[PDB]
Amino acid sequence: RSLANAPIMILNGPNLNLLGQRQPEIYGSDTLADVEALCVKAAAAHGGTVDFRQSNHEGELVDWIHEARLNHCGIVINPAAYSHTSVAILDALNTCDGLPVVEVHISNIHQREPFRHHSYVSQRADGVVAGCGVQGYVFGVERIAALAG
Amino acid sequence: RSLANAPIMILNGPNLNLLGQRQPEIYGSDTLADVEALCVKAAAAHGGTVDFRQSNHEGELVDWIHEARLNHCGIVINPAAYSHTSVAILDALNTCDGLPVVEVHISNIHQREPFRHHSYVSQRADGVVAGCGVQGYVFGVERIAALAG
Amino acid sequence: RSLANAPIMILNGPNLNLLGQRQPEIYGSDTLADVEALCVKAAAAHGGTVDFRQSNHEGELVDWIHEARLNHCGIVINPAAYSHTSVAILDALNTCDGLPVVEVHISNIHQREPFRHHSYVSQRADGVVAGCGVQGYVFGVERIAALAG
Amino acid sequence: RSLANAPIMILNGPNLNLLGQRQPEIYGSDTLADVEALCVKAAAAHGGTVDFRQSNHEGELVDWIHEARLNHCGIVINPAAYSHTSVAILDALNTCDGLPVVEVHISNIHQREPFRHHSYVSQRADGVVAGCGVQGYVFGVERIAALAG
Amino acid sequence: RSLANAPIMILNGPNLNLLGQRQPEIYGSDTLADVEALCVKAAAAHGGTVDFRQSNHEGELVDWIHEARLNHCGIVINPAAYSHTSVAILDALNTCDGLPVVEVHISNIHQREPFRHHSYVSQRADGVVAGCGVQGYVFGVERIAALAG
Amino acid sequence: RSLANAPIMILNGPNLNLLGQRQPEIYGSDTLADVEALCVKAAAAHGGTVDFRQSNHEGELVDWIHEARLNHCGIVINPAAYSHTSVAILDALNTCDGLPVVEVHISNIHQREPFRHHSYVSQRADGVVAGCGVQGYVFGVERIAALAG
Amino acid sequence: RSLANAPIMILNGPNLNLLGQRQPEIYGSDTLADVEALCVKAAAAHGGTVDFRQSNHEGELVDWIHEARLNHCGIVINPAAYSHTSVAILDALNTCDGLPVVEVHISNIHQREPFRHHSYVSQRADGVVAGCGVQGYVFGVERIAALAG
Amino acid sequence: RSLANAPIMILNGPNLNLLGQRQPEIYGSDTLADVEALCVKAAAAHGGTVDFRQSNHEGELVDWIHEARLNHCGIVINPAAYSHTSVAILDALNTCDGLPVVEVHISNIHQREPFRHHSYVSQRADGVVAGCGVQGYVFGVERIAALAG
Amino acid sequence: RSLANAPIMILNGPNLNLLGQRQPEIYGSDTLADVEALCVKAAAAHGGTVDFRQSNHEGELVDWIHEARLNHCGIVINPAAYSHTSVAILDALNTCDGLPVVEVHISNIHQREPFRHHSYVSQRADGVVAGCGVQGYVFGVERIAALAG
Amino acid sequence: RSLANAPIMILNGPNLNLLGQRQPEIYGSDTLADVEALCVKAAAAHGGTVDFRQSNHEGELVDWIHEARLNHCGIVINPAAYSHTSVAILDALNTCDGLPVVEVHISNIHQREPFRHHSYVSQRADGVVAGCGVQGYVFGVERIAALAG
Amino acid sequence: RSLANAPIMILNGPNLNLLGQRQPEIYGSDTLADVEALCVKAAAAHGGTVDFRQSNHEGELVDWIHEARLNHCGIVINPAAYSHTSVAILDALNTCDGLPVVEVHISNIHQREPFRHHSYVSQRADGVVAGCGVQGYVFGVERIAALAG
Amino acid sequence: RSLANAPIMILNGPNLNLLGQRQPEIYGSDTLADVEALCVKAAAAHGGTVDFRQSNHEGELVDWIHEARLNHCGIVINPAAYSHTSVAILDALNTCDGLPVVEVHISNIHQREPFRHHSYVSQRADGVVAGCGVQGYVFGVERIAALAG
Repeated sequence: RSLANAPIMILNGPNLNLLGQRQPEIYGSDTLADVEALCVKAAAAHGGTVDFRQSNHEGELVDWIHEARLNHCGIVINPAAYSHTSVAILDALNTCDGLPVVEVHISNIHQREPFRHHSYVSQRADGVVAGCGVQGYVFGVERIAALAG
Repeated sequence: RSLANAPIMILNGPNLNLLGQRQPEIYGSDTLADVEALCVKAAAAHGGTVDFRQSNHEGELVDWIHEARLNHCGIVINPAAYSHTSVAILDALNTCDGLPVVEVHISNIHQREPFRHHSYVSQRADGVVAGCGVQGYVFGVERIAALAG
Repeated sequence: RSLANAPIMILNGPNLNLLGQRQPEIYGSDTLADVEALCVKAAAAHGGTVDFRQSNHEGELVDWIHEARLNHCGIVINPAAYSHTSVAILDALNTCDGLPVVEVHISNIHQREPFRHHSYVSQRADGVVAGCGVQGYVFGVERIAALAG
Repeated sequence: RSLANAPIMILNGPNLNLLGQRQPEIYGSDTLADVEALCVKAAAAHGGTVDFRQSNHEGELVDWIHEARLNHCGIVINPAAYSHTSVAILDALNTCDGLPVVEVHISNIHQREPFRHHSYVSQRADGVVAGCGVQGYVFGVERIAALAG
Repeated sequence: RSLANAPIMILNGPNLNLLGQRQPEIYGSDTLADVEALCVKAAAAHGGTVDFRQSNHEGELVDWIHEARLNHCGIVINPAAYSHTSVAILDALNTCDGLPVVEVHISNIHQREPFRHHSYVSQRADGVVAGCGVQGYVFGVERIAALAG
Repeated sequence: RSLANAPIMILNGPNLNLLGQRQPEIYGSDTLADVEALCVKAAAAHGGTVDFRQSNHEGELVDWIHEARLNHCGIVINPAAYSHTSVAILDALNTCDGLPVVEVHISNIHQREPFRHHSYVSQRADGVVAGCGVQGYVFGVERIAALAG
Repeated sequence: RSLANAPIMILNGPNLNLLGQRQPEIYGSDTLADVEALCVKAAAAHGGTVDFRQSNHEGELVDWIHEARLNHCGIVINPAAYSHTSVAILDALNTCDGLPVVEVHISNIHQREPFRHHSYVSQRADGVVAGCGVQGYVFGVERIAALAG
Repeated sequence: RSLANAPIMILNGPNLNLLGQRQPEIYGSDTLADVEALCVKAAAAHGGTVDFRQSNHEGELVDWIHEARLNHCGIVINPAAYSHTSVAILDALNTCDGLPVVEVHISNIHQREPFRHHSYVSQRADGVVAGCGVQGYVFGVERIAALAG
Repeated sequence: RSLANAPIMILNGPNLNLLGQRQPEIYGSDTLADVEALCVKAAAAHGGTVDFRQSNHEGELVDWIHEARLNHCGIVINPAAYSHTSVAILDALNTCDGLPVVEVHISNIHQREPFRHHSYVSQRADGVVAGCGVQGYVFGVERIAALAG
Repeated sequence: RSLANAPIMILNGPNLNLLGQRQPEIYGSDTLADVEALCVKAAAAHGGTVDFRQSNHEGELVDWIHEARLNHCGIVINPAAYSHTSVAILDALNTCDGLPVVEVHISNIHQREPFRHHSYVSQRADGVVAGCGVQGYVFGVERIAALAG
Repeated sequence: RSLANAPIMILNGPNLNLLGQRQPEIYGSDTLADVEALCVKAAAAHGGTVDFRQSNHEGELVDWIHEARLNHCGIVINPAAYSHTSVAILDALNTCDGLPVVEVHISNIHQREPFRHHSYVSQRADGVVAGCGVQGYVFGVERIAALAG
Repeated sequence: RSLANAPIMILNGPNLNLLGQRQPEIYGSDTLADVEALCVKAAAAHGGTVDFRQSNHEGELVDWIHEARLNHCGIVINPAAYSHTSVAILDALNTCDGLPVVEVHISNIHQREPFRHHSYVSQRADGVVAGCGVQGYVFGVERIAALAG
């Protein structure tokens, strides 16, 4: 499946629904909607499309990964807190044999608490982008573009 | 948001629906309905109300936290098993800037298995009560009362 | 409750819906439906029945465990990835006093990554069967048969 | 020994003599004297009395626990630093067969340095209250009132 | 080699010679002889035979594994204590290229002491059966019968 | 201070002089020359220039870090093996107060050996990009442009 | 200093004054007064005397060690909880160059909680006796007699 | 079986056949024949006898424990190296229900390499004596005497 | 408080009263009195005085720390064994807001046993001087004079 | 003992009987017989002899080490699996005062499973050769020749 | 050999060249030139001289240590980052038999990140001075002066 | 490349320049010039040559490793302290596809401090020789001869 043939799946994990609605001062101002638009743009430039979703539920993300698996040209995923706990998410991505996956984190997890330093997703992800702000999602889109074609 | 303005959210994690229905001998005789009533009563003494919920799903508890964040004056939470596994509930509670939070554990988790000794929730909670029985929910209510007022 | 009174609950964790639809070469060719057929046949030989289910959601697995506790004669469970992460599913199983429970892994988890070597379910499970293929579910049913009678 | 029969021992560890005399801004303003009053008041509501003490010496706290054993209806203890270091006081409490014991920490030790995360006293404490401020000693007295009657 | 061509080697580690004879007198408990009789019948159901042995000596077990490598159709092994200490027994099993191996533990080693949670045999064994009682041996014979044919 | 004022330092650690001259089959085909060219172009798009350097010496990398501190508008660094051992390069970066740093790894270090899972530089870098191939350098550059402007 | 010259110092750490006054059923019936009398008799058999003491205070124990060092022919110590926490007692014992020291525990600490498995006193003690009951204190005396002569 | 009924088995582990034959200067001068004579003497005094044995084989020590289990009044054991590696001898000792057992080490193993600090035998042994020299075996005989009567 | 206003408190932990009285060969010849003289002279060179004390009691060292906090210009402390165990002395020193504190060890603790490598005092002390012999006390006083003025 | 006075003992641990008989492709083709011949030739060149043995039994290797201590000029040992498990072999080599000992491993243990990275034998062995194939035994004999000469 | 014969070598590891040029507010104002001046002064007072150097290169530091070994009377060293990572610098100091060495840290490393708590140099250094500011360099020169004379 | 075609590179890490110049009594008398001779000598017997180099600088060893990769027929390397610390020397060796590498340590590193137990270079080296003295470099030259031809 190519970029032209199918969309890029963009998945966002728990609490990301509240992006840019917390402390517009300490946290950014961009919202999940601003982020999605960043993706549409980025994908468009390469003649591609995206399919942008967010969920707080472990199992629902598993379901979307299976859908991606059969119907999408790659996955850009920010597992958010499930990055550090979900073997389930990791196993679902392991079934996507041959599919480009890029993992993205808005903040530099490596500067945070020690329990965030490890990500189950990072053993399957082809690339991992961390602490590049919302710009990481564009980087994620571009990397899929390159890999997918 | 005050105790008179809005209710206190009392969230209950997995398996607590079966409270008191196991071995009325080794475990208590009190039910989730008994706990709810202990909470309604303790809050009425301070002129407030509660909104009492239980779920076995992590993401649903996350959703309820986001709810509380905009609509309630505090959170009493017994995360049960998710206490030890849920970075997602911790992140959820972290979006509740300025909102009092008290963690309650019926049993004394420090006397149980080592995996029970750590809670992700305790690093955000203002207070943690453990091993005081269902009475610890009344404590949790009293504390929310003092912080909110 | 006997094998003649109530069915055996067989529960399957995340990702098992894709069983046998991956790399029919590296991975087997039996589907979840094949497995369910195998369990019905083994139960029938003992004059019993099975109730066969699968879910990607941790909370839904817990609910099904609560049900079994009141309506089934035993549990055969492949927690998949949740074996390694879910304290919740263990505490659910822990309410099943006196009920037989056998944990089954299709692959030998002890030959894979160190994080799969530990299962929370194995401390409640009466028996644990790993790396015996889909045949391990038949062994599960026979064990339940023997414990239930 | 009942609440109407004998006093509640309230024991306070090292450095607590300086409670509220440090930085009235970052630390509270309540003193060990204000806490005793809170304690006396809570216990009078249930028709009981308190015996309130404080010492910097491990051995002296061990001496006071042996006394409680013969003269008191229960123990509310804030071991302070000795929580993390004193097997001696754990062992002293262990000789108090069937005596209600509640452990209190004014601050939420779970948010402090890792060495403060474990307490030897918690494995004997019937309950543990941390992070509830000086109000925690109130909860302590209440819990003892419920256990002792 | 087929079951028709050669027996299944059933190896029993140290202390198993005392199976079922610990005091006082629990009626109807199985002895090592009982297990041998169960094994003979299980293999006969599939047209096969068994060569059932037991040893207290690490080195003899190794010798018997070398024997099986050339004369037997598969191995069922209850290494007992040696499961946790014998790299030598694993290294012997590793010389048995292609040969089927199933490790059997009568008790659920995962509910006992932490040192018994790891088995060296388990990294070679094709399948591991724990805490299915003496019935686990019959599961071990059935698995060999399926891998052999 | 800015992209138009001063160049971007791009620093390459040890063994990167051999980029693309190894097994043009298992490893890429692009050379450091190519990468440098990728960087020049990305920079030019934003009207900036790069100052691309490589070295096998820990101290030389420190020296170079101090130079960027006074004469460059940001740093992109791939410290290669020194990511996991070099506290001195971390401390050098730490002197570069307010200067944007981005760490690039060609390969996904989280999929490799455990000793490569930690990087000292990661606790100073604003962002970290791993496993996106040479393309990550370009990301590094694009991010420096954004932080710089 | 010989056995005929000076007494054997017998020292007893915290909580041991309560020996035999707990659960005459689960714990022994023997009191510290019974122990002292066994020590006197043993030491007499060898023409020696004893100086038997108990304290709940770390520092007083260090004081008596310093006394023994100059006035006694040996030390039998049961340090109780201080075995596991007291570097100070170990340092005190360290200044007693050439002096025979025997450590005694009534119960088999190796069968208890993991934190009682380690003893600071044991790297200095010539002999360690554990789980031999109060008779162990007689073993202690006899070893001193043999070491002093 | 009493002391007047049956002998005390005294088992000796590997390499002890060379006791006192090494560096009569840095190691003692007593031999295994001298230790045997001490034990016969100590036992006779209480009207008992001993069966004194040494082997370098793990398996033979397990055989002998099985023999003691039925024919002897208790076990004094110095497992030497096998103290630190043998689950099999621990498990043998575990079958000897109600049989008194004392562990003896000549040297104080707690002053040697960390790997000698843990003994598998210590979790079953009623008493452990260490670094009391050959006299420890006399201590062991005396402990059995008191335990058998 | 200035050096001209109040004395420097010089506190010495357990076993230091025996300084120089041990092996005048392996250990020095300087006594605690000699050390006190050295401290008077160092303070005097800066116009100041010292208040020199030693105790084998944890809780007394705390009392004296509380005393210094209100009556002295600084602390020089050789905690001895309590450096490795005393969270209480650490907490006492933490109440000394803005008071200069220096920690002194006569021997280089980093060359001794691993339990001696960590000091609780060092996380509060402004400086730590180790292995500089009794001269280290002089350095201590000189540092307090510099920080005090 | 020189090389002219006594043979060099070459000892081979468990499973080495099967040397060269497994997968002549993945494993070598050399057998234990080929190795002995390499060893006889190397010893002759230096005017000595060898005494070449192989056993699967820990305690026999122990017996043979005792023998060598009296009868041989040195020991060249390939402990195979017992390298990682036998404190008993180590204790045997330790009684061999003044005797040269070289440890040999055909494969480079440092590149296999982590439990293979440690050898109890390496802490007594004068030298350790690994990963140099059967040629490593030649080095072994050469090193003994240089030490015994 | 002596302070009069030869200079004191003073070495400074990486990034120390920037000393006092960072944030004159959070960090001191003294430069490496100011430190060299304090050292000269302090040595002159004892009729000695100093040879003050700084390097970012591990290997150059080793070369200077070799030099001092034959041409200097002692070493005062602030290894900076290399303290925590340089086995090579430790090994070079270890060649300097009988030569006095004092390690000095400007900040109290014990209060920073856990990877800074350990120094390879402290196992060789006779004394270690930390968190005494640039004054720690003066203490070092004094210690050297006392040790050299 | 062959032994006839190209030299064997023999690389020596830090501090080995002082080999035989320390304590001729505790350390050998052999110098790096003597080791070099033993290398030339061993290579000549097989018709080959050597290129013998020593450096204190990590990055210089890495440069030399690149050099060997294109011009030499193998590497024998004694990385000295960098064995334990240098991931960059490891990575250099990994670029040398198909080239025989042997690590040599003069001393038996397994008998010294724990930090010396692990070598990064051992995971790439074909063979590792330790504690065989300077003779080890001879074994290393021969192994290179055997693998190169």
